[PDB]
Amino acid sequence: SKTILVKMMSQAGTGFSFNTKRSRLREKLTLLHYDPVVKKKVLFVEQKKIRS
Amino acid sequence: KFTRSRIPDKVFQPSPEDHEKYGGDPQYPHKLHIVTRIKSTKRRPYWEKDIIKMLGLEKAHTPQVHKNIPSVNAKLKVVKHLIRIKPLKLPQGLPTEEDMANTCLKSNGELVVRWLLN
Amino acid sequence: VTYFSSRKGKRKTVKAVIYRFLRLHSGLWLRRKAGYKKKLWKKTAARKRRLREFVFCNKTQSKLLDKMTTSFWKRRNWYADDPYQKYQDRTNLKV
Amino acid sequence: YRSKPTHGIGRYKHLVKAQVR
Amino acid sequence: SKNLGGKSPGKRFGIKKMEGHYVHAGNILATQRHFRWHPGAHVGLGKNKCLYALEEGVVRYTKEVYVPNPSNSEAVDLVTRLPQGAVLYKTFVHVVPAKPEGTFKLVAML
Amino acid sequence: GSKAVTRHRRVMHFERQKLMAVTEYIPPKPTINPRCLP
Amino acid sequence: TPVKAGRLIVEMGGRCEFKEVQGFLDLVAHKLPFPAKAVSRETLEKMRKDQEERERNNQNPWTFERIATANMLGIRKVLSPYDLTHKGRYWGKFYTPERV
Amino acid sequence: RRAAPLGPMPNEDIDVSDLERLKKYRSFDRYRRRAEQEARKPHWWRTYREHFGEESGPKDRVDIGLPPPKVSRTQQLLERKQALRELRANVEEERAARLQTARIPLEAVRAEWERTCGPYHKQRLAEYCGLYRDLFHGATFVPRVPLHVAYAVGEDDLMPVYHGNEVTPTEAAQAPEVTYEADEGSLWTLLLTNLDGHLLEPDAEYVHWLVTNIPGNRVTEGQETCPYLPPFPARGSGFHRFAFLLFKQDKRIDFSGDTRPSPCYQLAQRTFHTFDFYKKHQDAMTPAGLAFFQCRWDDSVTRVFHQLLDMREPVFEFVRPPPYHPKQKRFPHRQPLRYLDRYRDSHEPTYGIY
RNA sequence: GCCUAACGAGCCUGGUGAUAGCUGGUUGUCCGAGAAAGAAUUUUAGUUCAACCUUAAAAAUACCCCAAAAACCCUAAAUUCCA
RNA sequence: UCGGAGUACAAAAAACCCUCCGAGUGAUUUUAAUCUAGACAAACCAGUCAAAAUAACCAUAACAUCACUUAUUGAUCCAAAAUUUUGAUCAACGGAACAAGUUACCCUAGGGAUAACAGCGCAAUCCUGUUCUAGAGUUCCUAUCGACAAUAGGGUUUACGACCU
Ligand SMILES: Nc1nc2c(ncn2[C@@H]2O[C@H](COP(=O)(O)O)[C@@H](O)[C@H]2O)c(=O)[nH]1
Ligand SMILES: Nc1nc2c(ncn2[C@@H]2O[C@H](COP(=O)(O)O)[C@@H](O)[C@H]2O)c(=O)[nH]1
Ligand SMILES: [Mg+2]
Ligand SMILES: [Mg+2]
Ligand SMILES: [Mg+2]
Ligand SMILES: [Mg+2]
Ligand SMILES: [Mg+2]
Ligand SMILES: [Mg+2]
Ligand SMILES: [Mg+2]
Ligand SMILES: [Mg+2]
Ligand SMILES: [Mg+2]
Ligand SMILES: [Mg+2]
Ligand SMILES: [Mg+2]
Ligand SMILES: [Mg+2]
Ligand SMILES: [Mg+2]
Ligand SMILES: [Mg+2]
Ligand SMILES: [Mg+2]
Ligand SMILES: [Mg+2]
Ligand SMILES: [Mg+2]
Ligand SMILES: [Mg+2]
Ligand SMILES: [Mg+2]
Ligand SMILES: [Mg+2]
Ligand SMILES: [Mg+2]
Ligand SMILES: [Mg+2]
Ligand SMILES: [Mg+2]
Ligand SMILES: [Mg+2]
Ligand SMILES: [Mg+2]
Ligand SMILES: [Mg+2]
Ligand SMILES: [Mg+2]
Ligand SMILES: [Mg+2]
Ligand SMILES: [Mg+2]
Ligand SMILES: [Mg+2]
Repeated sequence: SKTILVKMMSQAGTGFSFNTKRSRLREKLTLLHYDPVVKKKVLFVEQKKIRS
Repeated sequence: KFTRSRIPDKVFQPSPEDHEKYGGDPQYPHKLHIVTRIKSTKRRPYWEKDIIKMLGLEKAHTPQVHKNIPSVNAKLKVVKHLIRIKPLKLPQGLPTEEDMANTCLKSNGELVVRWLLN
Repeated sequence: VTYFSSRKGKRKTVKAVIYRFLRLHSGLWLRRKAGYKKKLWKKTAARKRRLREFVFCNKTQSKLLDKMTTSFWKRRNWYADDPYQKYQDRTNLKV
Repeated sequence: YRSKPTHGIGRYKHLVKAQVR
Repeated sequence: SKNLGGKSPGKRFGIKKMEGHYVHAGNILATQRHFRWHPGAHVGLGKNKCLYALEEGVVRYTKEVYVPNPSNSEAVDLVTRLPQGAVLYKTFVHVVPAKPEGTFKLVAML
Repeated sequence: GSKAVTRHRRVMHFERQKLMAVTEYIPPKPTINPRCLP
Repeated sequence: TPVKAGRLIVEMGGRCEFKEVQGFLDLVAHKLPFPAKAVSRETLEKMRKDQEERERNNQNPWTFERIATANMLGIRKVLSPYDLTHKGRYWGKFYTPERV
Repeated sequence: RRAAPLGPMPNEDIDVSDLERLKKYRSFDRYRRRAEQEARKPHWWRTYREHFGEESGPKDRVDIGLPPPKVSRTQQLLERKQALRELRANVEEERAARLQTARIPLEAVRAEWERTCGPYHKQRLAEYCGLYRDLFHGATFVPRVPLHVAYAVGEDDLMPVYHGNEVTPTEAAQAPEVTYEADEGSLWTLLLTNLDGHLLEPDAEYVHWLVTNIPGNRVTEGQETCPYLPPFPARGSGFHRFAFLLFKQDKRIDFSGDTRPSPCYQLAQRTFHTFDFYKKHQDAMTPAGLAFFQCRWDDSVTRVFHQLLDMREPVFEFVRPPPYHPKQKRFPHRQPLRYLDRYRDSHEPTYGIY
């Protein structure tokens, strides 16, 4: 059961990325996070894969 | 492990015969202790050493006068195996200001007020 | 540390101390917490904040760094818009 | 505390048990 | 040999402020691994079961009845299995505030 | 260093030996033996 | 099987007298590791009462129990925390019944 | 070491053995009732109430008041059971109860409450608000006779003054109307006292309206010892208490030391002590009525201070103690850079010699 | 093996006052106080901190410490904190 | 290297090539912010809590939860991304950027701080006696032995310890 480390970039326009752990057998992850630049709940999508 | 010792309360409950045995008043306790360190503090724990130091009993065979209050009685109980305790007796009353320089403490415990007058 | 240089005969300073430390003129030394850029995805927000915060040094480390550095780094600096100019001095120290 | 008179005030496992001829 | 890993430093899980100690706000009264002392008045509970004073005052320790949260299934089951005359008791740590909340001071006559 | 429980009687300190010697039991002794007393 | 001083090992009864039972139990008592005796109810009561009488009519004022509990002469330094309970009658695995 | 308990243990009565045959509660709320009943008992160990001020626990309060009315217990019970039976005999009431559509005569219920058990609730509310502790400091009285006080804030607008109500000084600028049932053979005195608001003496109180020798209910006919003064709470310290004390007296009390002049606009002259007043006139008057309201500063208090009292309006504020900081260290180990800002006098740059 | 009486690699000179956590030595009198080890470490033949200790200087509380207080199945000597 | 229980019985700490369990993470969504009093622990480095105040959700919570929850982890430097982060069975786990075997051909500085011989302590092992008799001895314990057990002594063997060299 190997996981993956993925960097998510905000879709609120401002450049803000955070790293989160995800299962390898999952699809592209998309969640709701907090963006300090705009201070609002913003949809985040998986942009890069960094660590296994 | 070797630690301090708690003395049970029944140890310090005198028997009616003890008053006559040790020459004490069954009604009125004495007012002042005469304490004289006999044994050394060597080969004794540091707490006993410190109690001896704070009681003013650093030098052996030198009597020291103390109160008969429980606050000092606790320390005297702690180091009771290294000291001799007697009651201070005053046949002629407390020394007055004109008799301070002519007093003495006998080995039997009475503090005489006029010692070798003239 | 080179106590006596071979060219000038002066006392030298190690550059690592000045590269990773800052000395206020009051004698205090300021440093960054170790590991503040390592594995941030693995650490709690409170731990990350604690790592991000600046910290001081105790007397032994301060004296060690003073021994390693020279007198040029203990001088009084009046920089233009210095962030630490307010912290350069110590106030209300009752010792 | 063991030496205090109030020791064992919080005991409750003797009131509930949780572990025919 | 066969036994490994038995070495680990103690976590200093114990009591920090005793009864009668004058504490300030935020002082850690006691840290623990399991619930040994429960917080009471003006004593907050951290995420690691530690107890910290919320107001400046004097620390006290009391024995009091224990009414658990009704959402706590385990404690509710224990309570419902208790006999008729049984009441749970726990050791609670309290902070008795010393300073008043504030003072009314004259500023100006208008 | 010997254990608290041994097989060789684990000889005591001299102070303890003196304590036991002092605290040895002393049976009562009548003033006059009663065997061929009246 | 750990065995302490003052414990019974084998218990017998029936329609018999103590003399024969004592006679053939003294061999077992001797062959046991610790010292042992073939006692009866009457003999056990007699020895316990004799011990109590000795302890009550002991003549000298100084006793191990009194000295240990009062910490006279600082003897707790050479004594043991279990000596306050043993009262000087038990020393390691050995028990001396004549020590009051 | 062990210590014997200093009294009975909590769970030492029930038998540990044979728990199956021992009855158990299965209800969390039932356990809650049991636990709250146990928590109020005077246990021999350290408890929460002892440390957090149960107010010396039980206190034998001295009762200075009218005896309770004498009623026949048997007759009252018979009439109450008869009324309950005649109500339950109805079927429309049953239908309303089952359909959950039934209203209540709130005004009626308040009337009987004030008639039969209102005085005790009012007395306990006075205890909670601390009127007795500051008026007599050792005595409590039950307001046996209702006392209805009302201000007139318009032509058809009336502000009632219940026990513990909040009344604006603008609404309370005018003198109020007071009503209480009384026969035409008794004398009464009414006192309006400002408990909190004395600028100088913390333990003293102000007078606002003292009327004495009231014949029955007609208060306007009775002579007024102290002219009415509208409430003047300070701007900073808010929510002062004003208490209406009603005393029933047998004799016609006449005095000259408590009389106030016609203007009566001096705070030095308007200094009062209800304890001293009742000590002076304790033989005749007995307190029987109570009506107290809370009052905070508004836009009319400044006018009262300026025009009437002829002074400058004082302004207070609720200040807080400065934050506590430990002794400053020469070398603060592992402390943030903002450590030096906790002991800074001012956020200004001082150049000592430059 | 032998290479000028010592060769697992000659001898001399220079680097060279090589370097040694290793051994040995370390030169007048008197006086004051005075220490037996917790953590790291290719580290346990050593160093660097802490705790002790010395020399000066500021202060004010320092040890002894009765109650009361410190957990839940049973548990001793006794501990912590305190007038 | 990290954690739990006992050793270490009641504040904290506490060792052994001591006795047992475990970790080098999974599952799920509530994707869990900033700033700052005061504290725990601690040689240092690190680890932990946390009131008040701030922007978004009920206008009444946000400490992510569970698997004994405690351990599920790695410092600088240096390399890479898009400027925000990531990278070590660096597991010898405070980690040297990258290095084996053999020497009886051996050398040097030391160590009785540490082995082989001897001595020394102990007597596991060995050797001597006695106590106890069930059994052999045809019957009969003790003519000769004598199992299961008890107790006392010697310091011949091997081992144990590492006190003098
Ligand atoms: N580490 C340490 N060594 C000591 C201490 N006291 C004496 N020594 C050492 O013991 C030797 C002298 O023994 P003494 O004369 O003290 O009996 C010297 O080697 C000395 O350094 C001490 O307190 N700590
Ligand atoms: N993987 C890794 N290598 C590092 C790090 N720091 C220094 N290095 C060194 O950088 C070099 C990387 O070479 P590589 O192993 O990629 O061929 C190695 O000598 C390694 O020890 C680090 O943080 N991670
Ligand atoms: Mg452990
Ligand atoms: Mg450890
Ligand atoms: Mg030993
Ligand atoms: Mg035997
Ligand atoms: Mg009735
Ligand atoms: Mg040659
Ligand atoms: Mg050299
Ligand atoms: Mg070395
Ligand atoms: Mg000297
Ligand atoms: Mg040092
Ligand atoms: Mg105490
Ligand atoms: Mg103190
Ligand atoms: Mg601390
Ligand atoms: Mg908050
Ligand atoms: Mg290593
Ligand atoms: Mg290491
Ligand atoms: Mg470590
Ligand atoms: Mg060969
Ligand atoms: Mg050699
Ligand atoms: Mg050694
Ligand atoms: Mg050999
Ligand atoms: Mg030899
Ligand atoms: Mg040998
Ligand atoms: Mg030899
Ligand atoms: Mg051996
Ligand atoms: Mg032998
Ligand atoms: Mg035969
Ligand atoms: Mg030999
Ligand atoms: Mg050796
Ligand atoms: Mg050794």
